[PDB]
Amino acid sequence: AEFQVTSNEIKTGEQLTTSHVFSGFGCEGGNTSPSLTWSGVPEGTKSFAVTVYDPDAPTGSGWWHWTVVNIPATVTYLPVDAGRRDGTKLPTGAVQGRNDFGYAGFGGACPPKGDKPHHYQFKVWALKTEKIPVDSNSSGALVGYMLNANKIATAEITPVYEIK
Amino acid sequence: EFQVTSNEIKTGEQLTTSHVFSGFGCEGGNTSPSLTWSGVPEGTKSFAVTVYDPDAPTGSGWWHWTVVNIPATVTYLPVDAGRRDGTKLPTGAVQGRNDFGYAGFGGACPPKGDKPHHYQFKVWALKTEKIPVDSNSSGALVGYMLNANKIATAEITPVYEIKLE
Repeated sequence: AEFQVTSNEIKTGEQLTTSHVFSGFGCEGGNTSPSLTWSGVPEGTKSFAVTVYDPDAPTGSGWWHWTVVNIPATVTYLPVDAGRRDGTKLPTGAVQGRNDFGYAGFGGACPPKGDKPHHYQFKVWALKTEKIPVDSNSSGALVGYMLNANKIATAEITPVYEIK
Repeated sequence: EFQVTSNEIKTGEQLTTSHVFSGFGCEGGNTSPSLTWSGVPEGTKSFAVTVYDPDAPTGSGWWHWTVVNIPATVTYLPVDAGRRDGTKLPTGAVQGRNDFGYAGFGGACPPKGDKPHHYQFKVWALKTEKIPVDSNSSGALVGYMLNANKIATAEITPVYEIKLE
């Protein structure tokens, strides 16, 4: 309840803008991660992580759009485009895992044309461990296994997106 | 009508050590079981095999193996066809990346003391000859393409558990 997250670019239940849409697969978006600002950090938090996941992608496993772990416990915000794949806007110490598009960084929305809106779960994790062993080869599931094993609390924002 | 059998695995039966991962504290043989399918449906132009555990505690289950572009003339995968060096893969087939991070079969490795996990070994009859998959294709990406080209599927679901005591 106390552990919360907000953004200046996205909000729960509201259609994503073009800026956070993937560039590829017929989708021609900005492919930029929205900013995230958390609050209410749980006592004893040793690191944060952010994951973005679409449960509605018709794959059998959803779709992992972004994973970033090992954000220091002293940093309580991520700026716009912190998920860029060259890593120039990551907080010092943080590392990006591999998304389902096949690269380490943020990949925006790209739902099937004509589908009902997909839910993009942006989640900030408060973790009981300073560091987990992830690199640019870590699948979304491997990251999620480790985050679930060290979770204290999670905060989420769930924008939606559909292609008219 | 589309069906699959195996000499090494069976629905609801405990996996033997041959099919348990080698890594993450698991000390198995990490070998894929054989699979033989039949009842191939009219329209089939290739086959695919996937291995998925929905009970893995990750938020997206766990992709243990993906193999696609199995020529429409083959109805069998031999034991160890999923070795990552590709030495036992049928010609033409390609393996996608599993959640362990490699292109090849990775066996079971559930948390100690957990409820038994159900490993879905599934064969797919597809309406297309080739789908663009490579060693970097994630399990979701492969899954996206198989569901879009599916004619029929058959599956076997063995289980595996590691007691703490």
